[PDB]
Amino acid sequence: PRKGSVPKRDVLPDPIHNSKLVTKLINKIMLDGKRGTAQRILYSAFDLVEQRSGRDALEVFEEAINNIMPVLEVKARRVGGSNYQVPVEVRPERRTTLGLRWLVNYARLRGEKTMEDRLANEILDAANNTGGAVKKREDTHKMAEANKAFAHYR
Amino acid sequence: ARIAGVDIPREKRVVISLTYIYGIGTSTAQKILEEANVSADTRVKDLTDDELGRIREVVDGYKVEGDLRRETNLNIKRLMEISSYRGIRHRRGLPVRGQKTKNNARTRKGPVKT
Amino acid sequence: MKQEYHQVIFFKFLSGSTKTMEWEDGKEYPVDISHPRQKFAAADGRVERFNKKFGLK
Amino acid sequence: ARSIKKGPFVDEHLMKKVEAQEGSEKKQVIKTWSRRSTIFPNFIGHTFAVYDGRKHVPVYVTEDMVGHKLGEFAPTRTFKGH
RNA sequence: UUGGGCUACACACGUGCUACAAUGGACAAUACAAAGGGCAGCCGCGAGGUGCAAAUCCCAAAAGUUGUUCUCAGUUCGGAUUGUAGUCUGCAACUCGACUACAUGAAGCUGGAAUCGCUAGUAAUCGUAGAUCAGCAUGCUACGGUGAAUACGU
Ligand SMILES: [Mg+2]
Ligand SMILES: [Mg+2]
Repeated sequence: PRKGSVPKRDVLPDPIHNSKLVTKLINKIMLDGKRGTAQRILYSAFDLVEQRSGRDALEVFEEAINNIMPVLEVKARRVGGSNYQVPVEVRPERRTTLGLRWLVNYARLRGEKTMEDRLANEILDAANNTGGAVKKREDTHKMAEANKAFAHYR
Repeated sequence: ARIAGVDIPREKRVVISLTYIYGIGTSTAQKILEEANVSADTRVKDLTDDELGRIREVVDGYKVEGDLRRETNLNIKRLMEISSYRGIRHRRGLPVRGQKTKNNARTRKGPVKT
Repeated sequence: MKQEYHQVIFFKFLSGSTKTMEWEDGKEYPVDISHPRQKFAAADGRVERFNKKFGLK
Repeated sequence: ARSIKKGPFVDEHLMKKVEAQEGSEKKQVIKTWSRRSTIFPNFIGHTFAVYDGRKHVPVYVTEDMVGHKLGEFAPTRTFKGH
């Protein structure tokens, strides 16, 4: 807003993995306020991850998120008759937002029948540096380094 | 397999597969499988010959398929022949149950003709 | 004829076909619709339907 | 539909017109405004000039019309176009 | 005053409701609200039929949770349309009411250009009540349940 920045809301750590990042993930999964469904999907997906990989689900999930979170983004700008996509650095809080948003958005587009299956495979894929959410991050860096000459705009 | 002259789907449970017969819905299929003592969860490819015979005998007591199509067509023909209000709507291709035709009569009328 | 199709048994009666049970002949062969009774009574008619519905004799 | 316990509705004035001709052969047209009267079995063979809002249109009753309203055979709207 | 029309129907536009399904459908069991209204007013598969003038009695939660089943199919999604048989109100449901049961089972598999709302108990979603009112609410007004994401900056 014009006045200035607004304080953000904290969340509680999840009861199983004691993780605030996991709680924020459940909120991204959740539709129409149906939290129980979102929690059920997330915890079922983490069981699938833990046994399809052999590791802790949370440990795989932090690896997967680190491969989705971008370091540079592009911002639209109007510069006297030529729109310029200025590359900027993503702030740490926005990195987590995009990591969780891209993970859920590209898990929703997959072909597995259930969302717990889709989310678990996205996490396993992103932890191997593949999948739709990792590609979306790659295309964001590919759009940014193609404009790193325009870093002098603001 | 073939029950009332129709080859109902082989891979589904009987309650569902029976609904592929013209004249049998969900509730009729349930009562047919209660009358003829066949479990609803049986796949029709797993129906025994005796179980299939009992189904065909109960189904024989219902008006289905071409007998039901003839009866329905005779009813519409009677309405048109006596030139009732409904019979006129049937011939004109318009809704017959008092629905408004200024908008939203596409099912009876078809695609829009701009 | 040039050089399958056997005598299958389809009530029961002998027949020839390719879509392949002891008989009085003593041999065995590969073995719904009996086609319609009155099945269903015909339409009552509007007068009779009216009288029966309202009990008007 | 009308409740069966209430029977089939017919206006009393129209029914007396039908019964007044009962036991005759030279039936005469019955002019009526009662579009809401059920056609009874004793209406068969009779003609009813039924008001459609501006004129009485003839409705000759056959057996297949029994149980319908008289108004169902006197259309009230005119449409032949767009 | 009786009857008809305001409900027409090749189309065009606005506002909504229901869907296109697996974060779902069907079946079974089991929890948790708020705000209001009320005098001749608050056996049948079914719609329905035969104590209280109010913190007292009635109208009267769903989403949710736990299980079973369906297995990606225009289908066990969808319930438009139509046939038949009924219930109730009303003198009277043809034009032209609401609801129920059986059958039928349309378009529709996330929507071009473009365009709308919303900054927190909000949006989204789920039910509830009232006025009008014999009968008729996907509209209006009101009530709670679950309940987000984001705001770097001009
Ligand atoms: Mg109007
Ligand atoms: Mg359904």
